[PDB]
Amino acid sequence: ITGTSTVGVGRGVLGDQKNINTTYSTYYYLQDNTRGNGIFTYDAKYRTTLPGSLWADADNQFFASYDAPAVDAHYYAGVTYDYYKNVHNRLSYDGNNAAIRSSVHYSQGYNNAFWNGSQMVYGDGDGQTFIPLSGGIDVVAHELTHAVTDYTAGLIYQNESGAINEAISDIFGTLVEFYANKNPDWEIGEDVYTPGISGDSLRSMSDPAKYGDPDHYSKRYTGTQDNGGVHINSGIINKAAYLISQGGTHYGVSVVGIGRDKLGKIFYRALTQYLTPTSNFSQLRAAAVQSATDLYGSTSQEVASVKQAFDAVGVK
Ligand SMILES: CC(C)C[C@H](NP(=O)(O)CNC(=O)OCc1ccccc1)C(=O)NC[C@H](C)C(C)(C)C
Ligand SMILES: [Ca+2]
Ligand SMILES: [Ca+2]
Ligand SMILES: [Ca+2]
Ligand SMILES: [Ca+2]
Ligand SMILES: [Zn+2]
Repeated sequence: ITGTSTVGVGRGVLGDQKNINTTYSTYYYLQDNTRGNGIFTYDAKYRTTLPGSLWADADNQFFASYDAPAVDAHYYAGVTYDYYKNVHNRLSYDGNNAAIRSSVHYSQGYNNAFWNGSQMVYGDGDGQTFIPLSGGIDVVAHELTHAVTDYTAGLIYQNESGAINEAISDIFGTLVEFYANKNPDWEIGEDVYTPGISGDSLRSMSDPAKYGDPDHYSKRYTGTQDNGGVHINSGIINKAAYLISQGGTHYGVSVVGIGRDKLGKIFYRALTQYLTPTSNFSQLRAAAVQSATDLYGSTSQEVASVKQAFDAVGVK
């Protein structure tokens, strides 16, 4: 909408106060004009018709319980935009400052979040498996990263390419969580998963097997559930990425860690210059090796560590 840029204040899903960029024209809207061609947050009103209504508020204060998922979807989309622009010189998901749209309060008891081809969509959860999913910065960044993937490598959402697609979203979701630097970890969704159980998470990148996901290619899922295991076999790539950054010895193979920033540079370059819609895990290894070679040189520690990490997870 046309209006003037304003700054509201509210409370997110976890109860934390934050400032949000809004737009005033009769109402205060969740429309942040400070980033690209805007970040827009919508109310789906417990229904499934999208996007719903651009979020309107009478007073620019967002402290109601109903407001909390919108506050966080809006704010964490801003952090994710900043990460891509400041760290990778990428302007929004399309590289040309496309408007970023999110809807919250999608459906009833909805234990998921997704990119629908055009926008991000967040359930509220059922209060048992999830609380409103936009409360996780890693979740928000995971969702926006699906848009980045779709505009770049285009990894088809099934089988190995789909597991790479998933892992890319978990990797960058985690790197955004570290960028914001509030309780960062290598776990996925811990802030919004299972409010009655402390210390768990939906997935672990450092130890995927803790939640039943494979940490070696010999343990990959080959059935048809979950689009051929896209949220399962992502553990193999998530573990490789964790090892590249943090190091470790895994199934007897030692990896020298090179840190998160270099992990992000390598995987961003692979995603945007080498991967294709049909890339498989072996092709991801080759893309990561070539990316590290471009950035750091063929004789570099970084190249050697990429090779060690893929060896450790059984991907040649
Ligand atoms: C980070 C996490 C909290 C949320 C993430 N959502 P996502 O991966 O973005 C789901 N997306 C999806 O299924 O898209 C299908 C599609 C394809 C095309 C158009 C529209 C939709 C996820 O890991 N979901 C997995 C869920 C919870 C289980 C039950 C399988 C474990
Ligand atoms: Ca208000
Ligand atoms: Ca965390
Ligand atoms: Ca996390
Ligand atoms: Ca929990
Ligand atoms: Zn995903």
